[PDB]
Amino acid sequence: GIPKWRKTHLTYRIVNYTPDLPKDAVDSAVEKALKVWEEVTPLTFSRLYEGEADIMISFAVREHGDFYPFDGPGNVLAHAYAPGPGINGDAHFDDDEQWTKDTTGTNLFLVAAHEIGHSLGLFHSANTEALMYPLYHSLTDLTRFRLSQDDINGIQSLYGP
Ligand SMILES: O=C(CN(CCO)S(=O)(=O)c1ccc(-c2ccccc2)cc1)NO
Ligand SMILES: [Ca+2]
Ligand SMILES: [Ca+2]
Ligand SMILES: [Zn+2]
Ligand SMILES: [Zn+2]
Repeated sequence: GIPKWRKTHLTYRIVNYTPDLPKDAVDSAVEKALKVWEEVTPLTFSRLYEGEADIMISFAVREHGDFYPFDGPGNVLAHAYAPGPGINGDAHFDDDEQWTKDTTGTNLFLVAAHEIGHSLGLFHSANTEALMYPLYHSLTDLTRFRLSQDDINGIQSLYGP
């Protein structure tokens, strides 16, 4: 049990969207990803807009010159930060892509969950069922989507025993 600067309560801010799909896709994805950890660990969060909350989820169009420019439908889709004094819980989403909620392309729900897990203080895992797996698995089985012992231990080290 050792979370972000020992803080149990983290605030998140939505500063991203999707040009392809509706706003339910992006807003609910961030919250479902944010709360997917809430449904697994006793973490506390709040969604606001002030200026900059703990976790800041922003969009990144082709002018993405902070790490990698737009790649279109490439294998890369997002990047996030966690153990930092400033970049604490901050991520970016490739705007130039087909963000979808049904796995029809760039699953923004799975990606957000994976990005949120990163921002919370976790890196990559090894199990194929793990939400923190280094590969976006085209798993059409959204009825079997869940957290696994692999990523579970990762978030457990953060907010658990
Ligand atoms: O993981 C990433 C981005 N990627 C590079 C990792 O090598 S990726 O290839 O775009 C990517 C995207 C999504 C997922 C993913 C999403 C949901 C569940 C499991 C994996 C894994 C990698 N950033 O933290
Ligand atoms: Ca891409
Ligand atoms: Ca931050
Ligand atoms: Zn970026
Ligand atoms: Zn990752």
